[PDB]
Amino acid sequence: FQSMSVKGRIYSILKQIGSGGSSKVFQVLNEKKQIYAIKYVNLEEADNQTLDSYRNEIAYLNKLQQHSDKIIRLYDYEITDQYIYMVMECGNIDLNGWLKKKKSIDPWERKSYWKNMLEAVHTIHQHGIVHSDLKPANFLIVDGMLKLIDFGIANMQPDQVGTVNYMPPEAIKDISPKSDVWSLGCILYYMTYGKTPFQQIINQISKLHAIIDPNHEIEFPDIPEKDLQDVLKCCLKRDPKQRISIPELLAHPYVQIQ
Ligand SMILES: Cn1cc(-c2ccc(Nc3ccc(C#N)c(NC4CCCCC4)n3)cc2OCC#N)cn1
Repeated sequence: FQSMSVKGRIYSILKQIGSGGSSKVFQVLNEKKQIYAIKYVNLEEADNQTLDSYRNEIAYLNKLQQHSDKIIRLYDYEITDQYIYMVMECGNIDLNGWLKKKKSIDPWERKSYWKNMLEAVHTIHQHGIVHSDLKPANFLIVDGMLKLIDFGIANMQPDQVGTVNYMPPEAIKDISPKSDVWSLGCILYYMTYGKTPFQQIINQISKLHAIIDPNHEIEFPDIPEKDLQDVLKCCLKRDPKQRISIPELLAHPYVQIQ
């Protein structure tokens, strides 16, 4: 319940949304009694490369404000040699929290979320950015609308730390815009089938080996949504060159037909 100031404006802390090493996201309230999210970054122990990775993500979030409504709103920020405070839109819940909370998701809710994820990821691709690490936790639900929280440029946990379930097969070998297609593909597979394509594999060394194994058939069960099975099968292709692009996903019958 301790107060804080961002560019001369007062924000009293209400709760703590998440934590990241050297970082903390809090639910706050300003003097006009509106509700915001404030990301606090502790810069004290951080190198010049880390610092520049943080300054790079801020600038992109600041720029990509204008280009898409599928990117988290950044209202203001205070930057010192000591800390970063970023005043963002609060939203309802992250996509991981929502998917973990409810058992089954509505087929319509799924298309809307998909359209939103493609639009978000497309905007960063349009600027030279590949997130390279997409998980439902990177997306925020803001009044039925999914928004991309970050660009995986800056070096979190709600209080998926280093997940492999949404990892592309080229990342296990090692990154191109096609990597984000694999990751988005896994999120959809989770929204369609209730688990990631390789979720069932208890071991991480056995899971890592499965993603890169082409003779390890990924199942694609029969569902009423025929177009959806095709989106899934098109995204989860091991060769990046044989995997569908975002411009092509945005003109797929799934996202476009009533
Ligand atoms: C029941 N429940 C609600 C949440 C939640 C989760 C996230 C947010 N909003 C934001 C707004 C900005 C950021 C940033 N940066 C962020 N990050 C979190 C960090 C922890 C992992 C999920 C994303 N979350 C708001 C959230 O609730 C509304 C508020 N305050 C999680 N569980």
